[PDB]
Amino acid sequence: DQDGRVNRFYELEESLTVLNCLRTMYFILDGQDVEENRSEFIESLLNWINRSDGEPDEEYIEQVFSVAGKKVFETQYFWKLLNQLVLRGLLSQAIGCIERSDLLPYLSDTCAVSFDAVSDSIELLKQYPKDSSSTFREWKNLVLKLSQAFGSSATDISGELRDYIEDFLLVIGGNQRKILQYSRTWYESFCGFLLYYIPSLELSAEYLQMSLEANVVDITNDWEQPCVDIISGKIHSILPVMESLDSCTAAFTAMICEAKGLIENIFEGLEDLFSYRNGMASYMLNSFAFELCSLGDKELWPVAIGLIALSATGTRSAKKMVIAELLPHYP
Amino acid sequence: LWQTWLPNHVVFLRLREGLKNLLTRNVVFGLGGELFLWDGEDSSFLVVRLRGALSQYQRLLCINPPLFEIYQVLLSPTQHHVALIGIKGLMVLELPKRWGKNSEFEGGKSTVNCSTTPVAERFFTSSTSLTLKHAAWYPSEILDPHVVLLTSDNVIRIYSLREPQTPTNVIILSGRAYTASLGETAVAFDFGPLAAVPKTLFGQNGKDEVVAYPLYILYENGETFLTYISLLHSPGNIGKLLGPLPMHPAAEDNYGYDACAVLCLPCVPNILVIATESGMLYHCVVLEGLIPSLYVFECVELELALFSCPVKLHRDPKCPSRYHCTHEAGVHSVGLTWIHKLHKFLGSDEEDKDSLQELSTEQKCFVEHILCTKPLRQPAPIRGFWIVPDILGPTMICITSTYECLIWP
Amino acid sequence: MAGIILTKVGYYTIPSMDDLAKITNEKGECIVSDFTIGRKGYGSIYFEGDVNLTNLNLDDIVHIRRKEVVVYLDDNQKPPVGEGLNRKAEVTLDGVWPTDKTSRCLIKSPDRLADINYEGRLEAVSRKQGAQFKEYRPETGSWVFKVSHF
Repeated sequence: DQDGRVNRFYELEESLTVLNCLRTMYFILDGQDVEENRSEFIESLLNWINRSDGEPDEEYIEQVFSVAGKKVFETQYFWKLLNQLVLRGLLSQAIGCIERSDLLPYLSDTCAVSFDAVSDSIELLKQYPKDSSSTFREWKNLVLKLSQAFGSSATDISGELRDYIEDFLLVIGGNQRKILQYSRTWYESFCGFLLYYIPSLELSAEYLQMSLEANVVDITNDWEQPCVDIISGKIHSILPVMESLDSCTAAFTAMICEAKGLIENIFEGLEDLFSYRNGMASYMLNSFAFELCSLGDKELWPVAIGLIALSATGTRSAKKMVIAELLPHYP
Repeated sequence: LWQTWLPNHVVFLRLREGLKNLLTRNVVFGLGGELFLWDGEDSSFLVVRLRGALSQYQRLLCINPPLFEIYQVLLSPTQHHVALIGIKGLMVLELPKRWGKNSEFEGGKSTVNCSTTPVAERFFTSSTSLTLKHAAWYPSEILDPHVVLLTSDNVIRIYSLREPQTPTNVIILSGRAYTASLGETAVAFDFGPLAAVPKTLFGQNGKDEVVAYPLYILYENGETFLTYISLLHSPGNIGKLLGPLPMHPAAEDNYGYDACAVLCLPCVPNILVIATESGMLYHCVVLEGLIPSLYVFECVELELALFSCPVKLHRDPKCPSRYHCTHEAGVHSVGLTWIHKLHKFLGSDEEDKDSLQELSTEQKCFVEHILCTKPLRQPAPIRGFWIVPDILGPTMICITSTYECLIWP
Repeated sequence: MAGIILTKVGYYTIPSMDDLAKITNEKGECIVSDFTIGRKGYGSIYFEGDVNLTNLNLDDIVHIRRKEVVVYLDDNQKPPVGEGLNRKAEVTLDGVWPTDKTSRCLIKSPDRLADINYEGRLEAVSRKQGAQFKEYRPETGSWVFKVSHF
């Protein structure tokens, strides 16, 4: 909102995406599986995914709801954009795009059979479980039943719309092959896998792999690779880069990573703090403090001194000395 | 398209006018392009052809009708028999043969007689207070049809239609008394998908692999048990019952009590849905151990997605990751979008639990209230639920308490 | 003894069987108020008011088990309501605790039992069987409830 340069906005959002992913993977279940707390997890995941990138941007919704050379909405585009919405948990929008063209039209008229499918499917979508891993167990049941029933039945529709409805039901049922097929980016795949196939992080290792086989990591943005790293276990070695994006964020990030116990002081030995002797987090925080001292903003000086004072490591006398040297510069 | 004209078919007027004249009810099943509706007042099926007129239907009569009320109807795996399931008995109906260009039963006669056979008739008359809690077919599509009955004595018995009065297998799971362990009794069960298991699992030898089906058993107090069933190799009296399966992670409320329904989604590792009367749905990953355990990946509260009613769970014929829930407020669809992320190698050690936990924090199932039956005065449960499987889009049929035929989408 | 039979190990009466003998009158009738029959470590049954224990085979009538109790095994040999031991009574069952579904251990901690409101669960378990919950004591898992008859 208040800006000359928006580059800072972009970088800060990227930092946010990567942090959302980190929370979703290590800051909700505490090493357990999704059953431990289905509600919170799916909430964060669904959040992480729909803040990473903008698409499907409504500037693209109308993009196809406008393009013709075909009868109404029934080309690879409408469906790709319907499945995309489903894979990202965007069920509301998904439903909307259906009640947009041929829910009742072409179907309620042409084929009464597939109309019931396309309809109570939208019903199941209307009630995708987000709190009970039991309700989901039963949900996938009704979905697989629907997909089998439709699977072998009255084909009173076009050759293409037939499959176009089957695929939609497969994706909703969790068919791996399909979830990969209609995915534009690896994180769409990964998200889908967790939402419709099996909601277990014990398979994330495999999910990510399949996802990356379908769509490679897009080096356009700086958040994707870090997210891949998070998901795949190697959290570390991100502090220096984040320190390059913004010293502050990096500092507190290292701090909470120490709080979680994801990084610790391996050192085991020289009467002072600003070193490798203490944590990597202690180091980054103290560094930030010192950096704040030259900023000349008296509002942050309390933050600087407080940061140093609360530093979980270092003798009271060492801190005494540091404050003894910094304070005289207070503006 | 039948999705348009089916709600106006006369069979629903007939059934509706039969009203004016506990197990959860499901009076409908589908087969081919036909819909079968149980008419309780006449003890017969009304058959409507969906594929290939509003007044046309066939009546399939029971040569020997059941005298107990039929709550549920259940087509067999081979699709030649229908289980007529009540609280006070179970009867199996043999479907007649089809012929004629329209593949109507017995050439399109208005009325067709069907042979029936009662099952376990002794147990329901000898012990007057003995009731049926749950029933299903043995899943095989190759062997002779076998029905599986869970009765109020906390015993599961399996019957071949060739000897419908003598169990082939009994599973003792272990009212005159006042008791505090009132919930230590089975309320439901469900078979998992086909599995190959070592023949040594049943006490025989050869290091050879045989067909078996996992049988998951749900107690009222929420405890779950597991045993593998092989009609050929299982002993007459099955005692290798595993459980109660430990439920992880530890929950402050101990996952409550009052469990009423269970569903095994057809995936590997198996995933159980456990429903409670309060509207809680638990999605449990079955982790291999010799006793396996459950990891509650997530929980869904239907009371929030809109509550003290029985909940009924339905599999989806298309996707193993979706199931449906029916109750006094209507129908919910649940999509477990995370099923496909779990690989077949998963185990029950600590690092696997931590991975499942981490995954559950970034994954959530999709729950949607697709049909609302809430009244204006006392709510009534539905009488029928069926998903017509068409590859071009599943069509759902829901028969209300007043025999209104709702179709979705 | 003048009529009453009780020999199963662990069982007892208040007043004791010996005391009941001396209470028997000239014509051989044993009438006592506020009689209790129990089984050490499993529970007891308190019958408020006067009851006629004369020639009652308590071994065949009363059965106290873990989390369970039976009075008169079959309905045919049961007297009408208000007579014999088929009457108002207060039942106490000991060692009544829920099981942790994760560890499979019994939950005996009062704070943990308050967390899951086991007391409310026992109120429901009582009503569903036609009884009125009275109280629950965690330290011993004692579930006390009143019954109108057996």
